[PDB]
Amino acid sequence: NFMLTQPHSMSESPGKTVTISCTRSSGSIASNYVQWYQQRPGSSPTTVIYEDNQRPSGVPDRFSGSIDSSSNSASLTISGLKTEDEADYYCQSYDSSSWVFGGGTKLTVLGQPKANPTVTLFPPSSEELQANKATLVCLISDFYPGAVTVAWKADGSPVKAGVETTKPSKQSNNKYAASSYLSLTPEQWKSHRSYSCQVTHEGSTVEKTVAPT
Amino acid sequence: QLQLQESGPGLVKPSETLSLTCTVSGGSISSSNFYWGWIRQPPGKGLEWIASITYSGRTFYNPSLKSRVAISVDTSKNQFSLKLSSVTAADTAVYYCARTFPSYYDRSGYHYLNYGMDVWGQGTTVTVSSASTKGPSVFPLAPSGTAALGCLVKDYFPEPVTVSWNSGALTSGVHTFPAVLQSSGLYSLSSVVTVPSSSLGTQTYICNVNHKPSNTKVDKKVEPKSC
Amino acid sequence: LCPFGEVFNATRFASVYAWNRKRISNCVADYSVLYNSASFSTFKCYGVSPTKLNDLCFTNVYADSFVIRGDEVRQIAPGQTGKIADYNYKLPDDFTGCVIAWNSNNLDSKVGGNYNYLYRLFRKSNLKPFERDISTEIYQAGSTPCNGVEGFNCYFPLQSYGFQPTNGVGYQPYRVVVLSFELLHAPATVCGP
Ligand SMILES: *[C@@H]1O[C@H](CO)[C@@H](O[C@@H]2O[C@H](CO)[C@@H](O)[C@H](O)[C@H]2NC(C)=O)[C@H](O)[C@H]1NC(C)=O
Repeated sequence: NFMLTQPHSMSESPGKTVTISCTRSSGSIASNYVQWYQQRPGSSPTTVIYEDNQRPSGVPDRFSGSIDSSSNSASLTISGLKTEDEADYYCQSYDSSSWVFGGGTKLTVLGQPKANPTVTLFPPSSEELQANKATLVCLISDFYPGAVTVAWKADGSPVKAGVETTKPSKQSNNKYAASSYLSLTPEQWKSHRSYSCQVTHEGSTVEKTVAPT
Repeated sequence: QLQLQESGPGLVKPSETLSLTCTVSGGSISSSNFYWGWIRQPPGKGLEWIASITYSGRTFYNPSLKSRVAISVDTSKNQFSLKLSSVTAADTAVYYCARTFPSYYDRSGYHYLNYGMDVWGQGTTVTVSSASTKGPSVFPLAPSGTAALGCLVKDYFPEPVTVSWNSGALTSGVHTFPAVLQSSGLYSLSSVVTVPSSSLGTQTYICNVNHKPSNTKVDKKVEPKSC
Repeated sequence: LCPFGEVFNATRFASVYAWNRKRISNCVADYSVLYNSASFSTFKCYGVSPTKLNDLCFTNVYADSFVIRGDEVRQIAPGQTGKIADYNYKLPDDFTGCVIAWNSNNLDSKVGGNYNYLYRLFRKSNLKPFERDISTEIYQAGSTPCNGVEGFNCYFPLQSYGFQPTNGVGYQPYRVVVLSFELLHAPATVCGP
C-alpha cells in the first residue's frame, strides 16, 4: 500500500507553533481519514486528532489537524507549545487494503535550562553480600541536557570491568535519568578502601564514594 | 469510561504461537458500532496495525501478517484475543489492544468503519526467546532534610517489572529507573523513594515488586543503616 | 406522514441539558426529505444506512433535539466523552439511528450574546444513555459543604453558551436532531413508503 512520510525529528521553543507533515505517496490524502497519535516514552499512544481535524475530548485546543491536497499531506499543528508536548507523533490512514502508519516524528521543546545531575550511590546490602554478590548502584537523575559520562574508581584507580550503564531516558518532568551498576566479587569489595561513581555532565563532575561497613 | 487491559505470556519461543487477550471494562465487546484491534511496536520502532474484529464476525487483517493471524471475541468474558502463529524475533514488540472510532454511514450511504483507534490499552510486552522466565532477586538499598532509600531488583527476564511502595500508599518522591540490559541478557533495575530524614525512625518503607511473566511478587522492607 | 417537519423546523429548540424528545409512531416516514438535503453540516447514521431507511420498518422512532456549539457536535456519537456526552446528552454504545446537525447562527446568535442556551458543566457522575438531568443543585467541587448557595468551591452547575453571531464556527450554535430507530419484539408502526 501507500507510504506516509513524516519528518524524523523537529525542535521548537515553548509558546511557538510547530506543524508536523504526513505526506501520502499515492492516492489523495483526502480519500481516507487521517488520525494523529501522541506517544510519550514508556506510555501507550493517545489519540489527539481523528477524521483529519476532530479533537477528542481531553485534548487541548492548541492541537489542530488539517489536510493540504496541494502537497498531498496531512498536518498536525501544535500552537502554544508546552514542555508536556515533547513526545513522538504518528499519523495514520488507510484504504480498502490496509492501515498505514507514518514513521513517527520526535518533537523536542527547546529552551530547557541546564541542570546538573543528582547522584545517589548505594553500596552492597548485607543481604546481597550474604548471597556472595556485591552490586554498587549509581543512580543519576534530574540532568539536562540528556548526556552524561560515568567513571568508576577503586580507591583512586580506574575500574575497567564489571560496569553496565543505561542510556539516558526522559523522566516525567522532561529532565533525564540514567543508572550505572558495578558488579564486584565480595573479595574485590572488601579489599579496597572505597569505590567512587563519578558523573560528568557538560564538563562538570559530580562524585559519590562508598566503603565497606 | 472504556478501559482496555492486555494480558500475555511475557515470553514465547521461536516457531511457537503467541496468544494475547484484551479484557474490556466500561463497555461491551458485543456492541455492533465498534471494531477492536491490535497494534504493535517493536523496541525503538514505529506502530504497525495487525487486525481488527467486530462481534458480528467481520474481520480485517494486515495483509503482510494475515496468514499467521487469528482474532476472536468472547462476549461472556468481555474479551477479544490475538493469535500469531510461527513467531520469529521480528514479533518481539509491545502489543496494544484498542477500540476504533464507531462505524457509521454518511448521508450518501457510504460506510466508514475500522479507520482509526479511539481508546488504547496499556500494552503488553512480548519477547521472543529460547529461554524461560527468570524471576528477580530483590535487595534493600538502605538510607544513611531528605533521605534516599530504595530496592534493587536484580537479574530477571523478560521485561517488565513494576515497583510500588507501601502497597501504592507512597507515591510522592518515588522514582523507578529504567532497567539495564546486562551482557548476560538479564535485566536489573532500581526504585528509589526520597522521604523526610525525620520519618526514618517511625515510618515503615516496603517495596512491592511484581514480575508478571514469572508470577513473582516480593515485598522487601527497607530499614535505615545504624553504623 | 410522520411529523419530521415539526421537529426539524420547530421555531424554538431546547437547551441540551433539557433536551427535547418527540416519540414518532403509527405513520409513514419519508426520510428522503432528510438524506436528499445538502443543508446539514453533520449527517451520520449508526447501524443503518440512510439510503435504506425508506425500505425499513421500526417499532418506534424517537426524535431528540437541542442546541450545542459547533465543536461539540462530535460528542453526539457512540463512545464519545466530554461535557456534552458525559453530563448533558448521552448516546448508548449500541445506538441505532442518525445524528443530524446544522449551523443555526442566523436564528440562535444575538449581537451582545444570546445567553438563553445552557449546558451542564458539573455533575457528580456521567449520564446513562438517554438520561435527562434538569436539576439546579449547587455542585460541591471541594471538601466544604455548599448549604445550597454558590461560594467557596460551590458552583451553579449550568453555564450559558453566550452565542454572538461574530464567534468562530466552533463557538456558533448548531441545532441537532437525533433519530433513534427502535426494534422491539412488537409490531412495526413506523415504515418507509
Ligand atoms: C423544513 O423546512 C424546509 C424549508 O421550507 C423544507 O425544505 C424543502 O423540502 C422539500 C422536500 O420535501 C424540497 O423539495 C424543497 O426544495 C425544500 N425547500 C427549501 C427552501 O429548501 C424541509 O424539508 C423541512 N424539513 C422537514 C424535515 O420536513
